[PDB]
Order: sequence, then C-alpha cells, then structure tokens
Amino acid sequence: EIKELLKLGDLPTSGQIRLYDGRTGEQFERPVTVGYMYMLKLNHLVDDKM
Amino acid sequence: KPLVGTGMERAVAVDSGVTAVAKRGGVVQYVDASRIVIKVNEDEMYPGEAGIDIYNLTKYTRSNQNTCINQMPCVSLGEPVERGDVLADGPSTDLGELAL
Amino acid sequence: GSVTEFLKPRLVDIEQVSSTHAKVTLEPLERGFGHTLGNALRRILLSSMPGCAVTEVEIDGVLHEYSTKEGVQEDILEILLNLKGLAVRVQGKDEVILTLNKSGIGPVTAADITHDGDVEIVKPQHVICHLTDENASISMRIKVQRGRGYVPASTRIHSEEDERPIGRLLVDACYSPVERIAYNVEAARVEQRTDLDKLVIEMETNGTIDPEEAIRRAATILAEQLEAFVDLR
Amino acid sequence: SVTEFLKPRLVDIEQVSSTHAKVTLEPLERGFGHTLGNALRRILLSSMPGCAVTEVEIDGVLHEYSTKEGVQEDILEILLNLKGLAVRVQGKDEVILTLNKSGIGPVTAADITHDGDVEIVKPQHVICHLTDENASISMRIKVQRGRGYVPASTRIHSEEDERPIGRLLVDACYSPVERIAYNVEAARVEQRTDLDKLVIEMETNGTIDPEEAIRRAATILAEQLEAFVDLR
Amino acid sequence: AVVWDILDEVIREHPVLLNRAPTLHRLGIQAFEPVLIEGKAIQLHPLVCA
Amino acid sequence: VLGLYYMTRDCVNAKGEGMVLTGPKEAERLYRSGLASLHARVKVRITEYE
Repeated sequence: EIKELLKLGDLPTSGQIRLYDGRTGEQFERPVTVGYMYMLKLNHLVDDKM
Repeated sequence: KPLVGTGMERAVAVDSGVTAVAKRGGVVQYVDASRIVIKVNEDEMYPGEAGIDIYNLTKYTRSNQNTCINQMPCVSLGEPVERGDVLADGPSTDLGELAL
Repeated sequence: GSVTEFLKPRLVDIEQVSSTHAKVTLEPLERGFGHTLGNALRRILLSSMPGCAVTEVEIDGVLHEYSTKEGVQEDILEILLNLKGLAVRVQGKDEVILTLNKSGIGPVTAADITHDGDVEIVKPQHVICHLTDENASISMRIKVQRGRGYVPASTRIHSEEDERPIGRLLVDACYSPVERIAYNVEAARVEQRTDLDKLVIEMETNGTIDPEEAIRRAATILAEQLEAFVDLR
Repeated sequence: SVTEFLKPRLVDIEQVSSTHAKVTLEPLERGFGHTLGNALRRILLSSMPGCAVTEVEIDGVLHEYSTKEGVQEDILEILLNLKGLAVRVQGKDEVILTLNKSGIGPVTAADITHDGDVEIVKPQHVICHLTDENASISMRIKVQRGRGYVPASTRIHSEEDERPIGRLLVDACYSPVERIAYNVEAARVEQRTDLDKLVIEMETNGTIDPEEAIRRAATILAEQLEAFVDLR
Repeated sequence: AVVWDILDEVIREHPVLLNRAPTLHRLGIQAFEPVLIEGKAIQLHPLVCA
Repeated sequence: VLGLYYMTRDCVNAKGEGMVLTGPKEAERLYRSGLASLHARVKVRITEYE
C-alpha cells in the first residue's frame, strides 16, 4: 500500500531519490532515502546544562 | 498535526484537561483570544436557563516545568458546534489532535 | 582551433510563470561551465540577495508580546509570526514606517496597510489578523528596513541602544527574498555546435525582487570576488 | 553596508617547490569559501588549455601488446612516460617531433629532435631506458593544443580507422595542473566568527607557476562572466 | 574587546583535561589543547570520542 | 570505516575501466572530473619505499 500511495504521488517506487551536493554541485552516485520525520525537542537544552 | 499518526491521538487530546470541550452542542456567538461565547441550541439547553455558555481560556500560565501553557481558539464566528467538540487548542494540540 | 575562445553567455530569454515563480535562460555556455556556473549562481543567490523585511512593531494598548488585545481573534505572538512572512517592496529608502489601522469586524490582511509611494505589498491578500467586534479596533506601526542575511533579535539588540520604549516589539528578520533556486543544463543547437549547452534557472521568491536584477547583482559580486583573486601578486 | 561584502586579502603563499604551492586567503563571507573552491577546482581541472602529446607511432611497434627489444620497458611503460612529458609550443597549434637514438642508457627528452618553437620543461625526464646499444629507438610523436583532459577511449572509435597501422593513442592531459586541493576553515576577525579562510594546495608541471595558473583561471572565469557585469 | 583578545592570547598553548563519568580505564581522561569556538557545547575529535 | 570500505571495493564494469594511469595525482584528477568510477580495475604505476 505504501508503494501504491507513492505511485499516486508521481514519486519513485523504490523510495530513493537522486540528490545533488550543495557545496560541490555534484550528483551523488547512489539514490538516497528522502522522506518526512516527526521531530521533537527533548527539554534538555544545553544552555541550562553547561 | 504529525503526518503519520495512530488514531489514538484524538482520544488522548479529548481526555486531557488542556483542551476546552463543548459541554453542550450549539452555535458560537462570539470568539476572542481570551474567551468563547457559545449560544446553545434550543433543544439542547437545560430548561429555564440563560442558554449562553462562556469559556475562559488561560493565557500564558506557568507549567510545573517552567513551560508556557497557552490555549488558542480553533473556530470562527457562527460555526455550529456539537456536543463534545474541541474548541481551544492547548499546548501541543492541533484541531483536537495531539501534536508534539 | 580557437582553443582560447569561449562564447559569452547571454540572458537569451526570461519567462514569468508567476510573480513568485520565474525562469531565466542563459546561452551559450562552454562544456562543463554549465554545472559550475549553475552551482555558483545558486549558492550566491541563496546567500546574499538584499531584501527589505520587518524589524519593529509597536501596538497601542499592549506592552509585551505575551498579552491579549481585546476583540482580536489571534494573539500577539501569532500576529508577529504572520507579519514575519509579509514581503514589502521598497524602491529608494533604507527605512520606512507603515501605519495600519482597522476598525470593526473583519479579517485584516496586508491589503489594508496605509501605503507610501516608495513601498508596496506584493501579496495584499496576506492575512494578518481578524477583528471580531465593531467597536474593537487595532492600530499598529511597523518599521521596515533594508538588510541582507538573517539577523536574530539578540544580535541587533547587541547594539544596546539606550532606553528602548517598553511598548516596542522586535521581530527577527530574514532579508533573503528568494525561497528556492534550481538549475538545469540542456544541450542546444547554436552556431552549428554540439559542445554548447544552455542553462535554465528556475527561481521562486516572494516576488519582491526582479529575476534579472538579482542575476546581475549576483554576477557583479561574484565578479568582484574573482577580480580580487586576479590581483594576487 | 548591504552593498559591501568582506573582500579578502592575498594574505600569503608559500611555494613548497618550483611546482608546489599553498595559497591561503582570508577572511571570506559565509558560503563563499566552498563556492570559490569548487569553481576554481572545476575550471582548472576541465578548462585550462594547453598542448600535450596525443598520438605516437613507432617503427618497430604495431600495438600496445607488441614488443621491441633492447629496452626492458614494454609499450605501456614508455607510453606512460610520454604521458608524463612537459611541453610548450609557441604559435603553432600542432607539431610532430621525432625521437631517435642508439645506445645503452636512459633515453631522456634531450634526444628528441629539437624544434625551436617547441620547449621541453624538464629534459632530465626519462622517456625510455635502452638496455643495449646495438638496438635503437625511432619513433614519431605529435603534440597538439587542447583544453583540459580527454581519455583515449573518447577518441577510440571505428570511424577513426584512418589511423594507420602502428599508430598509438595517448590521453591528452592538456591541463598543466597536476593536483588541486581546495580547503575551507573557520576564522575570526573583530569577533566575527563565521569568516572563512580558504587554503589552496596546487601542484603543476613546470609549464607555468601555480600563481599564474590561478590568475589565468580567475581571468577566464571573470571574462566568461563579464556579460552580466553591469559596471566597470 | 580587549577581554577577548587577552583570552585568545592566554590560552594559545595551555592543555586542559577532559573527563567523562564513569572513568573506566586510563583513557577516560585525556589532555587537549583548547580552541575557542562560539557556542555552548564542547567539540571533540571523532577518534577520541570512539 | 564505511567510506574506506566503499572506496576500496571494485566493480566488474565501471566508467573508464581498463585505463592505465601515471600516478595517484592522475587518479585524483580523473575521478574529480567524473570520467571514471572509484571501482574501475586499472593499472597504475605506483612508487614505494622500504
């Protein structure tokens, strides 16, 4: 179902996209996994630790 | 709202105390970043009552961990509201959905 | 033959998909130059395009951002965050002051700010807040200045200008007008040559900056750096 | 002001040799370090023009898998030596030279049939090593001017059957640059921490000094860019 | 500003000791020349961290 | 270790495979131009000391 849903979005079925390094302006040699992640802040702010 | 969920976020959002929930279905008479004024529906109002409910939203209190606790309205004027609906999005809450 | 000869690229065409989305075209290019110049232009454009942003906001009836103005659907912090995304085009001034007043119920958008001849709004439909009462009214005064980069609040308050009035609110700025730059290289047919290639630049911005003008400014700064390099003894 | 950017100063260069150089410059605005480093690296490695050995023919040799006695090295080794041959030609876009000698010892660049318009930077370089005097080396080598680098396989084709028997193909390392290593580092000036110090390691054949190569590349890039320059 | 200049001058060659709890073996504490860096976290070389 | 193992492997068929280079300088130049993969099986004249 994930494969089908990706296929609906006109995105590669393999789930790996080509990428270009910004600093080099060069394409990578391997398709890379690019997606979306839900990130959280963990209350351990360094400014209160150091 | 997180893109990928589990379906229980609605339940935990409802059963938390942060989110204001409409005790009686009705129509919102008035909105404000401080309070919400709901005009309860006639069939739903308790008989012999003013028929207007007021909800006060706590604004920038202090958590037990020194975190801000701000609740924001999530509706506009005149929107119909049913019984048990979510009105004030509390911290980490989005349209009655948990969002950390 | 002509081993030292390199054709000079030109802005062969410019197309305007949208006030936000545009595409420019460079031709001709020597082989390999395409990727190099594309990467360079992308980096420079993302880096150092001047833009006018919002710096200071003063609102009557309030003292600090964590307070509520009566009859306003949104709170002050949300208003500031909305104001962050506003894009204002200035023409001849480094600073400008904008006074916006509104009264009565209604969604107050960017279309309502009292304009000045040297400033304008690219997206007047950019909503700001919502009054929800006829007697309730909101009057605000904003300062828009010209800068480059992305200045956090603490850096600018490090100027330590004495006696800042309490009823003054500071919001950090991101002067960069552009939002996404991509480039592509396509083999073309020019001068009956095969080595030549054509560069296509797609760029989406807030629209406050002309595409060609941005290209010229970036080329100018890059050329300045290169000339500084040439000066090496 | 907004219009101004922190242009660097040519703070130092140290020539590790007549061919090795370390050019360090600073300070630089953010992101400029890698941008300039990548641009200069690509330009030097794929666009600097020059002249180099391209095609080789030998009387006693028909192919790379062929053999010629009197020399311990086979075809491939001497081809590599020819690849490692500094050369500069003035005016002429192409010229053919002849190598011929008989005797035991290192056949160096001095034995090449000299041409006034053609100069070999390092005659001490060893082309071959003849193991006997009764045998002799005789061959012809053509040098043309080109840009950057190109492998033989690029020129290897069936359309090029016009190349006669015993004609060998050599990769054309036109670019005088041997090695280029750009590097970025942090630096602080007047409490501005995000200032970039750029360090270039350059290694070149004796055709030109590294600094001249850098200036050549910079001039080429600027001239190519000059179309969009709106001022003086 | 002179404060920062003096701080730069003082620490040019002055080892400091870095330690992590628990100190299992003798490599748990090591000396390092410090380089002043803006921020609030200690930067480390990867090999020493491993 | 990941990068080193990646760089030390070899493929049967790679870009610019089968060429013969002078020295490591030429190897770096050839790869940076992208004219050949890291995995090409090639002959190189290498020097060493003992």
